[PDB]
Amino acid sequence: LTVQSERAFQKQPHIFTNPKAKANKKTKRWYKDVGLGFKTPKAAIEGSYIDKKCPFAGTVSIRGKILTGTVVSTKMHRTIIIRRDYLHYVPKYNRYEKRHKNVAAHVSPAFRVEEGDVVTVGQCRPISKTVRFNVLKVSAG
Amino acid sequence: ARGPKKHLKRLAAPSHWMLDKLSGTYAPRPSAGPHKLRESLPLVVFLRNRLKYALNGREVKAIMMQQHVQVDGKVRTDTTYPAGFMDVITLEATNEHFRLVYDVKGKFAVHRISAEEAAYKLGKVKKVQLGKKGVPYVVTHDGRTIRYPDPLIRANDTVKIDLATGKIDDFIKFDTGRLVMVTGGRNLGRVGVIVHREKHEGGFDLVHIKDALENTFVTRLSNVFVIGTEAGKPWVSLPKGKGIKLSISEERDRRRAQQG
Amino acid sequence: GISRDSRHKRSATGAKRAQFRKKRKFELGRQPANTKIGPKRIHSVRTRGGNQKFRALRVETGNFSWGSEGVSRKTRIAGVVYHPSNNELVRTNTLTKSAVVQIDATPFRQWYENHYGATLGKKKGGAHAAHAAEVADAKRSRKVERKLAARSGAAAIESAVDSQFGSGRLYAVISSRPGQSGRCDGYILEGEELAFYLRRLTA
RNA sequence: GCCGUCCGGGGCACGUUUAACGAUCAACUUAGAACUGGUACGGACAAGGGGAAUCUGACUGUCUAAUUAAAACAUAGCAUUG
RNA sequence: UAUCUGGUUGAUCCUGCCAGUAGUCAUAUGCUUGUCUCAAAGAUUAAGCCAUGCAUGUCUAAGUAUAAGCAAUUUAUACAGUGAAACUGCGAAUGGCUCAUUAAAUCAGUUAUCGUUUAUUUGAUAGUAUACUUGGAUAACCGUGGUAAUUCUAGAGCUAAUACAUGCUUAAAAUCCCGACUGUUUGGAAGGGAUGUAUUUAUUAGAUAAAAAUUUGAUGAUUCAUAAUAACUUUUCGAAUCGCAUGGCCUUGUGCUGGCGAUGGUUCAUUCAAAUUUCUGCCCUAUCAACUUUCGAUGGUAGGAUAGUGGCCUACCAUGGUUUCAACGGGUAACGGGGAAUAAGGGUUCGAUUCCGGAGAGGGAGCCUGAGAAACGGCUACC
RNA sequence: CCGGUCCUGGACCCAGCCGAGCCUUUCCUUCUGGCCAGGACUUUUACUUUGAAAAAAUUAGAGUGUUCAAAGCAGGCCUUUGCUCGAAUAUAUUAGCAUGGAAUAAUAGAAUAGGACGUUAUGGUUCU
RNA sequence: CGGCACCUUACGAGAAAUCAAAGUCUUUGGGUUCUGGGGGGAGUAUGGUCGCAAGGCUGAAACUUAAAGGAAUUGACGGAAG
RNA sequence: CCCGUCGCUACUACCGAUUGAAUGGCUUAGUGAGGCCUCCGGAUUGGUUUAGGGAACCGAGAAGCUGGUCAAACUUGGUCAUUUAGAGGAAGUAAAAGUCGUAACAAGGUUUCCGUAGGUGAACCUGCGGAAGGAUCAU
Ligand SMILES: [Mg+2]
Ligand SMILES: [Mg+2]
Ligand SMILES: [Mg+2]
Ligand SMILES: [Mg+2]
Ligand SMILES: [Mg+2]
Ligand SMILES: [Mg+2]
Ligand SMILES: [Mg+2]
Ligand SMILES: [Mg+2]
Ligand SMILES: [Mg+2]
Ligand SMILES: [Mg+2]
Ligand SMILES: [Mg+2]
Ligand SMILES: [Mg+2]
Ligand SMILES: [Mg+2]
Ligand SMILES: [Mg+2]
Ligand SMILES: [Mg+2]
Ligand SMILES: [Mg+2]
Ligand SMILES: [Mg+2]
Ligand SMILES: [Mg+2]
Ligand SMILES: [Mg+2]
Ligand SMILES: [Mg+2]
Ligand SMILES: [Mg+2]
Ligand SMILES: [Mg+2]
Ligand SMILES: [Mg+2]
Ligand SMILES: [Mg+2]
Ligand SMILES: [Mg+2]
Ligand SMILES: [Mg+2]
Ligand SMILES: [Mg+2]
Ligand SMILES: [Mg+2]
Ligand SMILES: [Mg+2]
Ligand SMILES: [Mg+2]
Ligand SMILES: [Mg+2]
Ligand SMILES: [Mg+2]
Ligand SMILES: [Mg+2]
Ligand SMILES: [Mg+2]
Ligand SMILES: [Mg+2]
Ligand SMILES: [Mg+2]
Ligand SMILES: [Mg+2]
Ligand SMILES: [Mg+2]
Ligand SMILES: [Mg+2]
Ligand SMILES: [Mg+2]
Ligand SMILES: [Mg+2]
Ligand SMILES: [Mg+2]
Ligand SMILES: [Mg+2]
Ligand SMILES: [Mg+2]
Ligand SMILES: [Mg+2]
Ligand SMILES: [Mg+2]
Ligand SMILES: [Mg+2]
Ligand SMILES: [Mg+2]
Ligand SMILES: [Mg+2]
Ligand SMILES: [Mg+2]
Ligand SMILES: [Mg+2]
Ligand SMILES: [Mg+2]
Repeated sequence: LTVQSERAFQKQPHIFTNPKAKANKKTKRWYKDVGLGFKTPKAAIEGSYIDKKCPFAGTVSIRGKILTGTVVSTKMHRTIIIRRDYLHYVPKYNRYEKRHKNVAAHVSPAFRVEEGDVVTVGQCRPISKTVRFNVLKVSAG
Repeated sequence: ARGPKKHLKRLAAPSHWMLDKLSGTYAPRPSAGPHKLRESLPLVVFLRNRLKYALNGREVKAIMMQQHVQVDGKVRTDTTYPAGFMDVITLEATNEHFRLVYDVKGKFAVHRISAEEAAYKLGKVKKVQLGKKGVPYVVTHDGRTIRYPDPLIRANDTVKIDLATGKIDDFIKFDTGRLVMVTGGRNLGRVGVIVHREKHEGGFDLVHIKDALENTFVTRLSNVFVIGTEAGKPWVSLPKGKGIKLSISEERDRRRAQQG
Repeated sequence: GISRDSRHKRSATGAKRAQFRKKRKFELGRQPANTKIGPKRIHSVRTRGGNQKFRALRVETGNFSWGSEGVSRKTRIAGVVYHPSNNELVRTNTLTKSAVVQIDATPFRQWYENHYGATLGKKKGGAHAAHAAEVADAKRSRKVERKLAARSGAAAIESAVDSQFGSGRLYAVISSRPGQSGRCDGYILEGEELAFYLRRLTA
């Protein structure tokens, strides 16, 4: 796995590393905390991956709804699908029925998720045809 | 659909205008202005339905075209001008000054004020930020922009507008113990003091308010308007009832005693 | 015409969607500028809200920044050498954003010699040797030489950028969107970004 | 003594599986694009007409050299007899 | 009113349906019809076809008046009252109608824009490094007409602007860059350039855990607001406008100054909006079990396009995405909702239709103008 | 019960019904300013309480002699160079939001200990 | 303790025949699968699917009809017994 | 009491040669109006405006042209869906109780019924294996 695997150079926008600088030849890295009490993983602060859609190292912002679900698919590149289970109330029978919804979420390289984990996703701007949520926290399952 | 709406059906008008169903098909659509459509009172409704100075919409336009009506110290000739909370309406021909403050029943009271009090108004600070050339400014609830504010002023504070020069006389910081009127929701018009502000990052902050009768209610921070520095010390005259909500049984008892 | 609506696509489940409404004007697209290199030709576009966009159909020059030196100059664009999106843009010399181009190096060389007093390219040819002595023998006051002497030590630039001045053409990447603003601006490649595209070009 | 390769030991250093790289050499296949022309182009050559049905023999095969190639004969399969 | 009654047998008790009974903002129809109040009404079948008329126009003291218009002589020989016609401005994107399409679509409640545009209203906001005020068009008009015919217009002669196109007038400094000369331990400098605001890049501020050997705003959060540096631009706009009053100072010159307003103008905010958008929720059908991915289906990188996000589109690259918790397909005599009828409770049925949202204007498609339309009482083409 | 009666109001007394707060080996986060305001941590739900929200019209419903009523949101005062009650209130209910409770029903934890506390435990490696 | 059953009673159930379950069901809720909604047309037509076929599984509608049916009572009848 | 062929009448649906017919939706392919963008073009019409006759060279700019893009519509073909014709064939129901018998109800005169397979004018008969809903709760 290498950062420069695309036909274009991968870098954080407007983050300039001056070559005519001191000996601290460390590529300047930008990151942010997303707020709402979510901790920035050190793999984002200290990492080298480039992800414009990452909540911590990218330009997306987390605002709106916060959801939790179970990972059911990691077969896409940097995108997962979580399954949300809920009970729907049927008033006539005074009972419930099990239902589920599949939500596609973006996962940054700062997280490692496998099928079966419970993740917390925050809403972001539409970053794909079906993706509006972005992984913020991972709980091993 | 293809552009802005220009009509307002009578049934779809705000309920606090207290318009009757059968007087016609339409209601006055408030113009664009300092106050939102749903939270305003067009001058046609105020001059005809409330004061009953004008008998119909033709007459209210005749009144305003003679330069009689002033809102916030400026002559307005727009019959659907959206007057709102804390606005001052002056009719110097009748030597009357009104302030639009909510009564406890949720409507805009016909609240007459003295000429000395009609010389200022209160505005809730919505945002503080820097304009061009790095000049800070304050946006109040009625869309006013005041430049060079006191650097201590922050959002949710209340400023006292001189209303003749448009400047800020002084302000009240939002904090526990401040006098408050509620300007939205089902507790609209109630007056009490802040007891506890409950924060919710990413959501809506809630304010706990205690009535003068030690009744406690909760409302969103966006519906909270600081009107005084402490209990019993409002910066404007309160309408009759002092923003104290009585139960329907209490109102029935009060009406029986008042009429004998 | 060209529409950006999502109604014509099939849903995430793969179902074909029925026709909901006729195409709306607030979801239109237009056709690409396909900016070329030639005498300047810019057409304005009346956009939503009465605003204006500029289609750069042809441009010759642009505003390019030397990030390390903190200097920007207007210089000619020679041609497109690499494009991460489509190789047909390199073949047809189509200027888009993030296109790697060769720009005339003279305005930056003139600033460099006037600012530091040294020369660039470091070629050993007769003209290069004569020009190297010409700059070093330029008539300056005592204060100017001291001002230049203070700037010395910082006058040593990266080898891969200095080497390019011999050809009189620097590698740069377009930063503006010529089809949106009519400008064809960019920055001079430096550091490991320059090293990345150097490998691409030589292959 | 010369200059190289044969064996072979001394350590400084160089390989630990980022050889995912360099050097040299090599066959015609496939896919895409631009341009171009009197819209031509499997440019000669080479090279299926197709469909809906009925009768009949299941099929491949065989015979009247020199007028009949067929539905005729044979056939696998089936059955009977000694 | 939480109700039942008649019908299978020679008679009986049941199952069970048929019939009876009552309501319907539920339609039709028959007979009948005196009064008062209130009031639906070409939805159903044909979003089938339409004769005719009307349904969208608009002027204030304050854009443009030599009507050869009317009126009066008046503070007026530049105009001055009133005022057709035209140019200019604005509106015509609202309203009204209908329910064909449409089954995660619309819609409802609930969110988001740190993902955008926004005429207008309301607040703020611009001293920026020929001027006693610039040009040349054109309408109405006049008079030559052409066509059978239209809200068709062509030659020719005029003439205006808040139309069109250009263009000056200004504070005080200060800062930065280049830098002849000069001092000569690195200072002083003449002279040149650059400063407002918009545009487009690149690079910097934009801090904030408490003692020892100078400032710095907001947010939950930003590369935010804002500022700075180097440049950039078929160079944005920083009033060549209009009405009423006519005041003050004398250095009495058409001297210098100045009062209330119209209209306009850049950016920010506000308001009226718009566009996308989170979560959950739709009737029947399996005699629909697999669907999507050529030629975008799911995702990544870059770009293009857009007001802006986004396979929205393109190039390259992965092989994904949905589904018995019913995907996909089909049907709907299906616009959704607020609601309506009936109802002990639980329910069943209806909702074209007074309000809200959507969609359409014979069927498609494409556009102009504009802040706003894929508009149809706008245009273009086909059927 | 007192009675305290112009139907009505107080400690004492009895029981009953709810809320508390401490102590019982004791859950109820934790620090700074000093219950409010400013930081650091947090098994996941379902359920239920309370609050906010669910447009107006409609429904239920308060007031009010439209001559009654269906309605309407009016109206009433000795007759007014004006005075003056009003235009309530409930219900919505799945989803989302805030909140209290911890029964009921799930869920996770310390078994090759890779477990918990040491607030100031002893060192070491780092980072700001 | 487990079975296959049986006898009596009816607390109880049922329209009754009868039933130790067919009880603990208007004093209506232990868990769960399948099936029925008057009689015919009809397990027919059509489509699908399985089968070599015979056929199996799934499975309507038009139309028609006031009963069809269950259990028991009295009688009549029996080429049934006493 | 009652069953089924056969015969007459009426109604309903079904099968059916006709590569039947008609209408509508979706779509392959071909052709393709028109707008928009782009490319040249340059009727005429102003002078950056220079020129001793005027030659320039600057701007605006119509028709038209090039290439794209959105794409109506038509032709052919396919498919889906909805109506509908048809010689003949085979049913069902209603009507009347017409012809033949008497299969069931009693031990219905051979107990009845189920599955299956043959046969037969028709009810039905027969074989094999079941059931009692039997005509035996029993030796
Ligand atoms: Mg129920
Ligand atoms: Mg809308
Ligand atoms: Mg108006
Ligand atoms: Mg927010
Ligand atoms: Mg459909
Ligand atoms: Mg704008
Ligand atoms: Mg043969
Ligand atoms: Mg062969
Ligand atoms: Mg022969
Ligand atoms: Mg022959
Ligand atoms: Mg033979
Ligand atoms: Mg019977
Ligand atoms: Mg009888
Ligand atoms: Mg009935
Ligand atoms: Mg009836
Ligand atoms: Mg009609
Ligand atoms: Mg109608
Ligand atoms: Mg006149
Ligand atoms: Mg206007
Ligand atoms: Mg409309
Ligand atoms: Mg479906
Ligand atoms: Mg303004
Ligand atoms: Mg002319
Ligand atoms: Mg203008
Ligand atoms: Mg992109
Ligand atoms: Mg992409
Ligand atoms: Mg592609
Ligand atoms: Mg409906
Ligand atoms: Mg319909
Ligand atoms: Mg409706
Ligand atoms: Mg209809
Ligand atoms: Mg409507
Ligand atoms: Mg029509
Ligand atoms: Mg049409
Ligand atoms: Mg149209
Ligand atoms: Mg019309
Ligand atoms: Mg219209
Ligand atoms: Mg304190
Ligand atoms: Mg309501
Ligand atoms: Mg709720
Ligand atoms: Mg009993
Ligand atoms: Mg027994
Ligand atoms: Mg038994
Ligand atoms: Mg039945
Ligand atoms: Mg019987
Ligand atoms: Mg044919
Ligand atoms: Mg085609
Ligand atoms: Mg169909
Ligand atoms: Mg017999
Ligand atoms: Mg016999
Ligand atoms: Mg027999
Ligand atoms: Mg036989």
